[PDB]
Amino acid sequence: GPAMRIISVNVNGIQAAAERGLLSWLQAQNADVICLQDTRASAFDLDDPSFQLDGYFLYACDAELPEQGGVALYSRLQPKAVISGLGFETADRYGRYLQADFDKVSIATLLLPSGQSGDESLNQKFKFMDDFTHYLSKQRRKRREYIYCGSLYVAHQKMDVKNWRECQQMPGFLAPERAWLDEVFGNLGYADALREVSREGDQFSWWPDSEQAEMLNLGWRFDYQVLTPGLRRFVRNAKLPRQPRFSQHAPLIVDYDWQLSI
Amino acid sequence: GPAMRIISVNVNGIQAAAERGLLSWLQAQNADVICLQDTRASAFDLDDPSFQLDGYFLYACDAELPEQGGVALYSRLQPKAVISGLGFETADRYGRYLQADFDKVSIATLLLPSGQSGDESLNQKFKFMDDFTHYLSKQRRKRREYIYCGSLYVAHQKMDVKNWRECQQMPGFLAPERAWLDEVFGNLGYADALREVSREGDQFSWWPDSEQAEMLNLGWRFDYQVLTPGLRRFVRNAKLPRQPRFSQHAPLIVDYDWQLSI
Amino acid sequence: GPAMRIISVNVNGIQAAAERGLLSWLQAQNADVICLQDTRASAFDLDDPSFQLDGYFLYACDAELPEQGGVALYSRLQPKAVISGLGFETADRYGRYLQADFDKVSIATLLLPSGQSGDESLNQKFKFMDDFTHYLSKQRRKRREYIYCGSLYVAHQKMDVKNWRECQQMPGFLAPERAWLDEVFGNLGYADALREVSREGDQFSWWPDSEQAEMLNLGWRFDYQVLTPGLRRFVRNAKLPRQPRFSQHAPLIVDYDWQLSI
Amino acid sequence: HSLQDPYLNTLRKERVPVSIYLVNGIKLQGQIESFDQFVILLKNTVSQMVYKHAISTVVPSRPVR
Amino acid sequence: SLQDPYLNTLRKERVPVSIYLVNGIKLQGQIESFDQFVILLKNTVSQMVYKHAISTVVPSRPVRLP
Amino acid sequence: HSLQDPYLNTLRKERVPVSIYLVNGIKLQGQIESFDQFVILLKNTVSQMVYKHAISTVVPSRPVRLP
Amino acid sequence: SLQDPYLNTLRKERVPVSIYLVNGIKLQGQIESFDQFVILLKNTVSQMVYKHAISTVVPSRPVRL
Amino acid sequence: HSLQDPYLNTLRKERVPVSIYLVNGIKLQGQIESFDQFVILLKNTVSQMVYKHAISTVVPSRPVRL
Amino acid sequence: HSLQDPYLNTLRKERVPVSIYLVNGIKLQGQIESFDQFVILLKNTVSQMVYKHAISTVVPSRPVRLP
Amino acid sequence: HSLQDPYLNTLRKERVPVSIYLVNGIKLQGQIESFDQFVILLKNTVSQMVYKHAISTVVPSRPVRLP
Amino acid sequence: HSLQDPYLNTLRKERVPVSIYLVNGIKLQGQIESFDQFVILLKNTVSQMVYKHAISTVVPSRPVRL
Amino acid sequence: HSLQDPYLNTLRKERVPVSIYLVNGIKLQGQIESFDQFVILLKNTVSQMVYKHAISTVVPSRPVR
Amino acid sequence: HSLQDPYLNTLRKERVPVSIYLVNGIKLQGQIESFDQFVILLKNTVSQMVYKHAISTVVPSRPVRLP
Amino acid sequence: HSLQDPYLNTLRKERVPVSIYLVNGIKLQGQIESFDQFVILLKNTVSQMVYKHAISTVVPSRPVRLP
Amino acid sequence: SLQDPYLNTLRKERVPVSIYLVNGIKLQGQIESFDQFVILLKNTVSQMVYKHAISTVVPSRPVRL
RNA sequence: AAAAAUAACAACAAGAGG
RNA sequence: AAAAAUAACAACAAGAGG
Repeated sequence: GPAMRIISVNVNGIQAAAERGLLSWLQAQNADVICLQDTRASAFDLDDPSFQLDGYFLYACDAELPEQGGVALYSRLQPKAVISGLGFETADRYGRYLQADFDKVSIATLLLPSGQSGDESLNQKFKFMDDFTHYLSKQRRKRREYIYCGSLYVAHQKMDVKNWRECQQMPGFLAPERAWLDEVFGNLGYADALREVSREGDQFSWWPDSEQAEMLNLGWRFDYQVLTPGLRRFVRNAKLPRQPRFSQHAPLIVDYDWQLSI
Repeated sequence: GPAMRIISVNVNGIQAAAERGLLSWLQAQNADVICLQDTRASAFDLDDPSFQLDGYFLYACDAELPEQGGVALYSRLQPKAVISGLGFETADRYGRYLQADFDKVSIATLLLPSGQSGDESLNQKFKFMDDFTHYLSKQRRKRREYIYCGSLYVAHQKMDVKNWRECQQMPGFLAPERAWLDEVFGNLGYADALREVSREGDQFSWWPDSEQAEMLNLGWRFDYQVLTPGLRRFVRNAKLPRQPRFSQHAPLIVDYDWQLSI
Repeated sequence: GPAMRIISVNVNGIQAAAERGLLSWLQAQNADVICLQDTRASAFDLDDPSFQLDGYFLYACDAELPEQGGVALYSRLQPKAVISGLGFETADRYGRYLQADFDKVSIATLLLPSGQSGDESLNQKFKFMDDFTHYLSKQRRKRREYIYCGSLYVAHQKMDVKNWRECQQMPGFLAPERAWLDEVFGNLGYADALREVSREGDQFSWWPDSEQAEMLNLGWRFDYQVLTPGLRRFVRNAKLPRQPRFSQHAPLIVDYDWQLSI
Repeated sequence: HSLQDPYLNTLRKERVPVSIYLVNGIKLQGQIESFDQFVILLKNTVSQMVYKHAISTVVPSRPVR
Repeated sequence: SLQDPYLNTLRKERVPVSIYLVNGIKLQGQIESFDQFVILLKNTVSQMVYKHAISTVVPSRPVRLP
Repeated sequence: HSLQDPYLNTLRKERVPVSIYLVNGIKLQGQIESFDQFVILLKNTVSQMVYKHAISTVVPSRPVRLP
Repeated sequence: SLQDPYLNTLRKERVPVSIYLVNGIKLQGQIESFDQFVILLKNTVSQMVYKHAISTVVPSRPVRL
Repeated sequence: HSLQDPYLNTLRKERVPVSIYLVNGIKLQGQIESFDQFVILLKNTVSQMVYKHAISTVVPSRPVRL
Repeated sequence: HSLQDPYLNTLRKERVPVSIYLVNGIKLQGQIESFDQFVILLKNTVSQMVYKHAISTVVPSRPVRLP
Repeated sequence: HSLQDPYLNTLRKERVPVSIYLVNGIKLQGQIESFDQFVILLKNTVSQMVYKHAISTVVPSRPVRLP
Repeated sequence: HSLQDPYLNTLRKERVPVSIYLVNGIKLQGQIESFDQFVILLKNTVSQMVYKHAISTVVPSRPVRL
Repeated sequence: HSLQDPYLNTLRKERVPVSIYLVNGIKLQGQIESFDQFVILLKNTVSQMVYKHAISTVVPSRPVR
Repeated sequence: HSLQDPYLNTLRKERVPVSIYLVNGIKLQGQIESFDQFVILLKNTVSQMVYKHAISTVVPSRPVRLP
Repeated sequence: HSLQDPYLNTLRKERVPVSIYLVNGIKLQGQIESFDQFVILLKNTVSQMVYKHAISTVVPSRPVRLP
Repeated sequence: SLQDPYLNTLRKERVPVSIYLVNGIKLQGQIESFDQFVILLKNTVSQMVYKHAISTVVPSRPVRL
């Protein structure tokens, strides 16, 4: 009956996930929209016909410095609209937002600058999140019920990390940034699909490149499905698998109990 | 034929307004129930015969600390009952609600905290606002009619402020404050007793104490008479006099087509 | 003072009620708006001068097949507008709605399929009830006041039937039907006219053709005047005169304190 | 131009009830009496003129032509 | 063209009209005079209602067209 | 043709206070200083050009008649 | 121009369109025939949509020009 | 033709920051840089093209003379 | 007529992902396929028609050449 | 009984405003003036009597201290 | 019984109208004729036998005192 | 128990149509055949035992005594 | 207790199926077999003990007599 | 008098899972753990007490009678 | 009896209780003390409850006699 | 069958009809 | 501050207050 499967994956490079077997998993998982963050490729690179998945439509927004950003979105039917970027220069120069637009719901892939190459990129992350909060101040009045597939690189509360005592100063668990995302996704009333099915942690989506971190397991839960509160009570299923993971991150598989249509 | 007048002037301390000639004006306005908010006086201060208007009964509700709230109610004929306090803590403790139960209608007198001092008052205001919405969810089942003559300290539309572009950030016109009155008047079905007869602009109920803002008439509108849906066809003449003001506020004189009875 | 009288007799054919004495009764009742449901006569059969009450304007909306619906409205004052149709298919085609728009109020007449002709009639009744709940949800944002003089064929409460335990399985007292009238009257805020001035028991609007079911007053209450909340205080009288009846149904005569205008 | 007047004259001759939606969402409803280059006029109970530059659509109540 | 004879017939008989604008607003008065472009009417002050903002013009008494 | 230019030019040369109501209900107070057959200019703090194809009515606060 | 050959191609092979009005109301159907001033739409009853209420014309199946 | 052409050329010469208001209430700050009979180019952080039939009023911030 | 069409041509040749705001405030992103004296077309997933007399503003997200 | 009399009489003497909840959930707010074995008078604006078999609870509006 | 009886007796021998609120919310307004330890007889169009285990409150129309 | 006894005895021995209004709002109308403490019997087509601790009021429908 | 004991005993000797009505209005159907001053035993598929403080009426299904 | 306490002791000994019904019409399952003259206790997960004045009925879940 | 030692052992060990009334409403607090007709309940204010309004007493933790 | 009228939402990919 | 009264929900683990 009802099935709306969207899956958010942070491949950290399409050329990097092309060697592991991303596409043979995406074809098999039977998802209605596949959102991709950090595609790290130009547009005519995805004009190469090896990249498209069978039976789906591909859309992608490019970065200018191509390895820094760029997002993409796979959808089974062609949407009513494909809009790209928000309209400001720290989201259009590096291409971190791409929104397919259907009827009664729209699916937007969202990406943030990392903050892991110095304090200047952390200040870039705070500036982008500031303009994103000013964007949601304009978006809190529409009726298009929004689903943001987003890599925020910030865990919300305490049980979405392990060993947070050392992790207070790493990028991802900053106390003003935690308190401010509590201020944003509080009063504005948005939600996530993960918390509707499990109010306990131990489910994660980011790891460093070291097996020293792997037999000890320090975790970071990043990838969100930001849900406007009309779809707060309509999360069908949500699962985070850390076994066939295609990069430093893990996929996020969310079923919603609607019928996506045009 | 039948007529009933209700006046809901805010006094900013009934002691500092009684020196300015409040009671001698209210004696000569021929009113059936006179609503007074922000009394700033105790239970024995309104027992003194300076405030006893003849031909009226005086009921009051004082705060624990008598400087923060305090709300009074004069009446032509004796009520069936007089109760106080909404039941939650930020309403009864500070003397902010007094309800006079008559035969089929009941006239209540409400005072919201202003939220213009600081965040300690603004958070207090928001908790009064949403707990008041929660109380008003419980009065949708009863068979009484209500007139909440409130000094709500929130202006509703762009007509109720002068130069609304400069007032979106000042407390009194915030977006979670306008959405509260868009929910009380829109979704709960309550009516604004001045909007039912006259939708002319420049009907302002409040001014800052500076002289330039009071002869250039850049004032806001804070005082409303919130009406149950059974009374939105009884308002004849809602009028906001501008000149004989006994505080920063203006009186709100609403004439109805009702017969008040015990 | 200002008065208004409104009659909502279901006739089961205006021809049969006319030969049984309907018009000679309705001329001698002195009402401002007469509402008739199940006219069972085309609009070419109504402007025949047998049906004109003197001094009343006649407006009628027939069914397409002239035996299954058809609804008439006599009116003393000529309305500002006379519209028909609710917008969905099971009213626009079978002629189950007419509306006369006046100055501040607008009086409309409404028929429902009984659901006692067959199971497909019960499916039709459920479709009509659901999209008519959709229409009342659409009308909540409007500014006029409505007097829906309906023959809903749904008994609301246990008071509205004799021997309610025997009637749970029969259509007219099913659980979705009573849930519908507990949604419209309880939750949507609309008032019932006969319940505002009399809450006595044995007042019924329909009797089956058994004489045994008529001498023991085995009735059902199906005729209603649904009112918007801005009119629930204007009702003075509401009676169902049991004996002088001109169909299976009884006439429903309601006296309002409203002064109907042009 | 060449399609407007046969359509309005077909609605006028058979007295077909039309539902004129305006450009603000107000569904006027009645019979067409006459029309010209700029104004149509319709009757429900009182005959009123309706400018054609405020008409969104014209919806008949039964299919014609 | 019934535009101009209809408006003249409202003007000579001096019928109280109600003019519904393109935003729901009505304006009641009497048609004093008119051009091909504007319409001057009087209820309290003389007022120049443009025709590109009129949706309907309804008369309060029923009129006859010549 | 012959019935808006006396009205606008009479509200010029007598310098009445006008209120121009737009086709979205907005009210603009001022006085009519100049006009072609396409725009109206009005003044209270800064001279603005209101286009005529978004003016719904022109209502003067004092009564006037055309010569 | 470019308007009229587009609408002629849209009305020949009978594309299910959604016409979006200037106030936002969408109206679906097939374009029967048009002229300089109106567009006559048809799915269940032929309605005379004025062009000066039409903001956009949206065909579902992408057509050649 | 005879009064909006000087009044818009005297705002594209002196580059007064104008505040051009749409017909649905939306305010637009910018500088007028070009205008024909139909459109007006409004320059700001991006330079856009506004049609005249969507404009209700054209206000400047500081007062200018024809 | 003398300044609109070179602006839309300069938007037409380079694939500038322009945005068109309508007179009710609806934002339509896309590219300009072709236009004529009354209508602009819109290139996105499904090719749209849009009349000029409902268009409020044409804004490019790219700073491009002036005519 | 034993805790009964001391409580009501102290609410009577110090003029504490009570909120008697009857067994329907009706809140009768007022002020205990006198009481026998069976009924309690309260005085809000008209002095009424209240049977104890129809009372569920008495809640004061400020604390009271019992020996 | 010390304060049960003189209140109803002052309501009784002065013939002042009273309002009896029952335990489900029904009000019954009329006069008190006589009463028992268990029973009040109310007076209106017909007399009533109010059992006083269903009575909740008693509100006189004009106030009395013992 | 000193003035309910002649009242119920008078309503019984004159055989009037009474109505017993119960605590939960139900009226039961019929005629009293016998009266006792803890129990009244209401006689109709069936004869039922109403308890006295579920009666709010007892009323005759026409004026008696 | 001058009549309820003969009424219930005559109602149990004749094995009458009866309807107990509770004071909140729950019609219990069954057949009364044994009864106290306080409780009444109701035989059905189970054997319930109903209390007399929660009974409004006891209604038989056929008319019964008194000795 | 004498038929309530043997029945209630009889469901006390064999530890039957009963359902108590309150006069507001709600149910409370559980094992009876102790009782006396004015309150019947009910051992679910927690050990609560239930007044008899507010027990509507007492029903077993399997047919056992009284000796 | 049973209620007297059970409420004594519910009092002295400061057991938080949830008390459910015959109307269906829930009260919460510690017991202060009790008497043949009343229970006094402590929380935000010293409150009186009548035994004839309590249906059930539900403790927070397991208590024993 | 319609707010004698919001000194003005840097803009609701659009309410089968606000 | 309370429906001049639902011929009656084989039963709302309970509406910090209808």
